[PDB]
Amino acid sequence: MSREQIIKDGGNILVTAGAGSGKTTILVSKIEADLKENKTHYSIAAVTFTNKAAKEIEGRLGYSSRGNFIGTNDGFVESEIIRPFIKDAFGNDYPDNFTADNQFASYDKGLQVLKYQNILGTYSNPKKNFKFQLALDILKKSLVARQYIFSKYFKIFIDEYQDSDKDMHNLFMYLKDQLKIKLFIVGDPKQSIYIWRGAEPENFNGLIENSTDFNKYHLTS
Amino acid sequence: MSREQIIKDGGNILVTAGAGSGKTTILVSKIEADLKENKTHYSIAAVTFTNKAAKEIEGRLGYSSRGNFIGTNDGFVESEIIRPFIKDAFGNDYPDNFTADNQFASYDKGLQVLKYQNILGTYSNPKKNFKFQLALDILKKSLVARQYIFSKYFKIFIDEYQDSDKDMHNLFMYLKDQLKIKLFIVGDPKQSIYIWRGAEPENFNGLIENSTDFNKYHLTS
Amino acid sequence: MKFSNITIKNFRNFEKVNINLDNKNVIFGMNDIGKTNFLYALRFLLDKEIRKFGFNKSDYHKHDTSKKIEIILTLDLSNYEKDEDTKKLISVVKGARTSANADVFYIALESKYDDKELYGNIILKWGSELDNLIDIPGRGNINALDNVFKVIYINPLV
Amino acid sequence: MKFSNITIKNFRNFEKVNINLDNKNVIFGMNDIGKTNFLYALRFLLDKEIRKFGFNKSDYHKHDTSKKIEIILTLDLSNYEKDEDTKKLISVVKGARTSANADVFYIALESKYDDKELYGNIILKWGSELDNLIDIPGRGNINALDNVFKVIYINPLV
Repeated sequence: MSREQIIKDGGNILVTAGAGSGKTTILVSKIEADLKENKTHYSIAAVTFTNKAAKEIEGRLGYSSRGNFIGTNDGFVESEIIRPFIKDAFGNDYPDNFTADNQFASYDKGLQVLKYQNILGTYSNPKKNFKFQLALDILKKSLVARQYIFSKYFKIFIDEYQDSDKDMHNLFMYLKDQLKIKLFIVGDPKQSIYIWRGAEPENFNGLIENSTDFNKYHLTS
Repeated sequence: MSREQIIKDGGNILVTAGAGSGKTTILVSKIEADLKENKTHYSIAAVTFTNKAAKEIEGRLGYSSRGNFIGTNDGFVESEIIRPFIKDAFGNDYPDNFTADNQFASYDKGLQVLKYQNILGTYSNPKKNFKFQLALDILKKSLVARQYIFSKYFKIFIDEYQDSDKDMHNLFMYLKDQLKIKLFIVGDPKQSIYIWRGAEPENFNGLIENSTDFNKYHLTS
Repeated sequence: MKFSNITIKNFRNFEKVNINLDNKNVIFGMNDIGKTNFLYALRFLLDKEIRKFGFNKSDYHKHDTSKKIEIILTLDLSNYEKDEDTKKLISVVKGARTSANADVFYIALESKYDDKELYGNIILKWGSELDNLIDIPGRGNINALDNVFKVIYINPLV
Repeated sequence: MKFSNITIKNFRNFEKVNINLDNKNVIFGMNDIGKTNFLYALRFLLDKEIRKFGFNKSDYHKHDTSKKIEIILTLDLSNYEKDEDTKKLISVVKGARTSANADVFYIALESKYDDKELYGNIILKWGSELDNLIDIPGRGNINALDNVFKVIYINPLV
């Protein structure tokens, strides 16, 4: 079946797989194949939505001294973009300390909380994201941030793309286009029950029905 | 003169010395004598009011692997009492992260800032202290905090005692009485020009005119 | 104040061994290989000149480098009031203790093999709770645990 | 991309020496003692099996252990676009760089002697600004700088 046409493909890929297809198995197989094939210094990043899937993938992959990021997409920005390069973009007064109640409905108040209160902000409206817009803002203001992101990873694995806001799409597409980093997207179109958290199913469907540089496969197993 | 009667005395001491007496010289001499005499694992703590004096004493003393604290009295609490033992006294929700604009007029709102905002609080009224009351509160609720403080230091050197609030006096006297730690106090009675910062000259004068376990000396050089 | 127990897993010919201790200990027997490996495990845990090197492929049980080496030592801090060694330990440890567990302390060693670099790195932790341990801090080649313990090794030969 | 300079202070027979460099370097002369100490300083800065030990009392200039040993190396990162070693360095360094200083990097070594313990501890720092350097992170016996550089030492004898 098509499960052998994926491991042999290197580049941008989609996998439109429904429930019970075995997304985790193919994701782990592709990750292991990519790591075994490549002999350079580059790494991979696997971004999920829950800590359970992150820990499952961490356990399945094993142990290595190569630095690969496995975790949630909210931890990705905090660990890679915001915490290291916040002061290089805005200034030395902006703090890199935070332990995240104090949500608001404006972007400026988020920076105000992060600076004065010294705690990561949030939003009251679930249709807008503060983390993934601040991350993209930092990426466009810091040259060393973009340099590190380009020098670090050669592929990023994304799962459950249907439950993604517009800011997540913006950041991922910025990475794909402006920084020339490959993407591996897996998602079920009919699993948008998380729409109560601001999920936008239109992004995955638009990618499926309009993307020209994406290779598309479907799994019925 | 009396400068030789101080180095030979071990215990609680006062030095009522005016301006131009040479407080730094005698303080450094006493510190060096105490360190040379003692062959145990214990250390000393030198608390000042400015970073300039702290750095001067640090440079004069030199380098050692023995852990001695030289710095400001505001850094003393943060480094030794609050940051390590805040969660052992109140709970695991209280954070040990902070980078100190956000001053208020209540103690409970100070705790609320420290917890929700994740930044150290302050007070609008300069006659009351938030740091040195929280420190004493923690010391009375954590057994491991008191154990560490007793096991760590055998003498604490305090200078410019005239510019001390009531909370500073309370904490220092708690250390002196309940924990049985020696004190070395140096201060000029007629240098309370810092009263605009809540200084209470009554404490030093009361210690001079009422203390019975304190040895008192005066320097005219 | 008092040594209590030690556990060793996947280290040389030890697979899972749990030994109760005291301050004075005598080991005897006919194996003569486990007897030396016992003292080597103690040196690795507490000696910086031995731990300064790593673990080889022969240091793993059955030479199976896919397993993790654990060495954990337990102490009793009940006589803080009457002992001065409890204070020597407590003055370097500050925060890793809790009040509910003010009488027990743990010092652990962990190693996982790196197949690409062919090296076994050793990382030390202490804590009062065995399910919550943190790295022992240090700068450069020195450790916070090196400030407490002095290990004197005596052997008539070498 | 390119080695630029190295500074050595209070190390063996070096007191204050500043040498410009390139990728390929040849040292010659009649001293024959400074020539070996130059390579030893390079090994101490970049070799983990030599830095694994400390500094003795004979490693200090004039055997005066009250002075500090400094060894600082400078690099040029101007060809990030055309070089893949610049990326190898930049992927381990993240935050220690600033955008105003995106073309220069520093790696430093510092040692101060401990008279009580008779040991010289070595602590490493990098940074883009020479007035603001921070410790290289690491766990156990391993360092973040060990992930980049591989030092191969060749000698016909030993």
